[PDB]
Amino acid sequence: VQLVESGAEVKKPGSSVKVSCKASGGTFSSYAISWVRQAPGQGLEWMGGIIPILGIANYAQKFQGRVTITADKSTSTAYMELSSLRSEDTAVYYCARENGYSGYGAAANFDLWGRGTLVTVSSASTKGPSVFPLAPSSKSTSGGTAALGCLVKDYFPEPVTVSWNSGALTSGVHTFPAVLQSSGLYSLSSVVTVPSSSLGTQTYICNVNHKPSNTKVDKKVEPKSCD
Amino acid sequence: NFMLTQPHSVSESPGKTVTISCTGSSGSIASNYVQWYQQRPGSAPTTVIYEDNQRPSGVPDRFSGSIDSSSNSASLTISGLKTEDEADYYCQSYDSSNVVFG
Amino acid sequence: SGGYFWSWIRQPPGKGLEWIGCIYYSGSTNYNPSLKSRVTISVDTSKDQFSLKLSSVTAADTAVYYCARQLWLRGRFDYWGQGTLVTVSSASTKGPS
Amino acid sequence: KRISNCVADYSVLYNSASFSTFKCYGVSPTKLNDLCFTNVYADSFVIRGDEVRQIAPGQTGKIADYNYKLPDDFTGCVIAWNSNNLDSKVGGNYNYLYRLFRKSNLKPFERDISTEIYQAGSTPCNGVEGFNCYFPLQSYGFQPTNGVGYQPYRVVVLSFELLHAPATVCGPKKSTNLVKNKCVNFNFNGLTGTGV
Amino acid sequence: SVLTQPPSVSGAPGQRVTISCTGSSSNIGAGYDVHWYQQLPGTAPKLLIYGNSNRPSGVPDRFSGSKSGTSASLAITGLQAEDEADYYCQSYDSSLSGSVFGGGTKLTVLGQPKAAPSVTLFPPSSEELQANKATLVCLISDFYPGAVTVAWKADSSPVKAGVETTTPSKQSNNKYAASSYLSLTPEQWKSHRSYSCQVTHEGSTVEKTVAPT
Repeated sequence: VQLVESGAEVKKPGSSVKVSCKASGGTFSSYAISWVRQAPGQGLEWMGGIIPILGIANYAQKFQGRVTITADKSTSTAYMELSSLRSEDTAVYYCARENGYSGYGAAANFDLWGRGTLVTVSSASTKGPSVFPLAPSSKSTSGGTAALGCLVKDYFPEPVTVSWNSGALTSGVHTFPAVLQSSGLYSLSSVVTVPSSSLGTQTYICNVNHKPSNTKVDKKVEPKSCD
Repeated sequence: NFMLTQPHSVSESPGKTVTISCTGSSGSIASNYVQWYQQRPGSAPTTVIYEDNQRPSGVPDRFSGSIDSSSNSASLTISGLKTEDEADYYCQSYDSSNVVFG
Repeated sequence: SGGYFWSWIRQPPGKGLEWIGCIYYSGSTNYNPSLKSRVTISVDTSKDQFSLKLSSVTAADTAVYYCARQLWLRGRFDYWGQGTLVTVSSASTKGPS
Repeated sequence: KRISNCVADYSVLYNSASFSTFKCYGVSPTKLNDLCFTNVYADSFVIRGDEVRQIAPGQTGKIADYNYKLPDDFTGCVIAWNSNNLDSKVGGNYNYLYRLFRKSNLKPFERDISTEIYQAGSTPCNGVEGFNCYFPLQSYGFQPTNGVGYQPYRVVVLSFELLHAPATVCGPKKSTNLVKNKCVNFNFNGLTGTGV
Repeated sequence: SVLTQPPSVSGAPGQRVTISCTGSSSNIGAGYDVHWYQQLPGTAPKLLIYGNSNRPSGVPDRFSGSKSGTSASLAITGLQAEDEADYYCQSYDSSLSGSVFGGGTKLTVLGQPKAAPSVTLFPPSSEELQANKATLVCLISDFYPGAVTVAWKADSSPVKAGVETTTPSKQSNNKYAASSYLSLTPEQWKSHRSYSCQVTHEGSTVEKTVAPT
């Protein structure tokens, strides 16, 4: 069948994160359900597996008693609750499944996998984003084309989409990726090249949308007067 | 509180086959090793079987032992009774750090 | 040498064998629950012997004491020493008439 | 567990004076160290007090036939003891599982981890808790306040490997008593000398 | 941990490529089976082969799995356009009382030719001077591949604080674009005469300077 998890989620270092694994169809009440985590920079490790029909928790000795897994058979949905988040928990979980067989080996295999819950925790949490427009100068523009855009600063968390004139400009647009800061903050930019003949007639405005922060602030750009 | 139960008096004519039982009360009879000792009157006891089926070097083959673990009873089978076989038979156990005889 | 045990086993006249206790060449000791807090057995390796001390002996303690070598702690007593006769009676040693 | 490129003694694993039960067939317990084999397999699991009886070569039941079958030519040792003060807790310890149903017999030294629902009749259930089918895996009933026949006992199996290969493990000469002040022959790494 | 894997292997599109997986004698030496998974960077891993004896549905027959005693091996025939992923070893561990994955082998060699980079330096605007911060950005665009080092200087000494470099993304015309920022303050921004960013690309160095006054 088709197992679907949630999307990205950002919590606090010392809070409780609650995610769910959803199963579409059936074959969820007859096989054990486990969780597999993949971390960029190291290998994969296995916390534990839960048998949902009878309800026995079977974790690993490398993980202490901090994360608990609960499963409900009324809606075929398993819930994961983890507390005391640390700095090395920036990874992605997966909803696996165990399909036993017969043989000399008898090794647990994960034939079915989920999508992935991007759970990242760090400092410099959600604040008010700041948008700074960029204007061309008389020395940086020598030909018939100019480079300009808007700068986004002090925003959390990822992702943030940038739209130009509510999607009316598509040619020559580009979105730059983010980057980690020493304080734990991201930054991205967008620059679009347009001919200089439309600078004095058609105005440009950047629309910054932030669905977790529920803010949508738009700022206009104006050419520099002295340069 | 584990005690081995043995038949106090067993008699049989020479040349026939007789079975001597040893029943455990609480612990199972296959839990620990059972040793049978044949002791002459006015003499030291001697080991005639060990590991519940193995005969020590020197005793005849007739001293055959079997384990009925379902009934918690240890059995010692004697075939071809003779004159010298008239002796006291005791079955041994270990329980848990406390050797218990029959 | 050899890593074997020692044990004392007594037998009353006309009765079955009774296990008293077992000792190692170290200080390891285990005693029968009915005979607990009364059996004191010690090993002196210099004289290559071991002795058993019994306290509060009654008239029911009349049994033939056997010193048997024990190869396996859960197993057979392969070698049995000859049994000394122990008699407990309440009188002074007196000559016959 | 597989033990290779190691060497050890079984005397320490016997003088603990804490094991409730001990069964080893195929070889005498007091003459197994000097005899040398190739590999030793350790099969450790938990079981109740009424099922240690069924773990023997040539017995039937519901555990010795559905979880681990003992062959006739079984030369291993079984060491079991009570540790109910750690693997059990108040309120019901159900962390240990066991299998109750199986389609047919299984080969010895084979592990089964199939979680498929056992079918008793001819009508499929599509993996539901319906009629004419039942789950083969069942939870235990361990409790720290149990008696002497239903506590969780730790049962291990130490089998031996016999093939055309060298002995990874062996029983080297032990540490003989250091007798002194007697005319005794010795061999300390360079010479076979006799003296006090 | 208990499983070690090579960091990367090399191969050719048309020859046999094999991998070796070495662990311990208690997880794979005991007799347990292996399960090989493919970790594509951007999608969920799926099952390739379990037990090294059966073929799951939807998996091609080019993948072969074998267990030569302790060590397990996987061999493929031919390099297609989807082998740009990671391979892992999965086996049950008795010591860990659970499943443990391996290290991971990356299957890539090259495929990134050279190009001519172009950089642009844009000074901060007027509204950014009242926020008690100065984000100096030097954009790099129209270059291939995306491996450019960024160095900053103030015409008197290199700046080793606040330097950053974002990863470059794919453009519409199969090129790369990146940006580099620098966190300063307006108090010392007007004191220095000029600022610039210095980058190198296979020996090609381009320098652009700006003057705040």
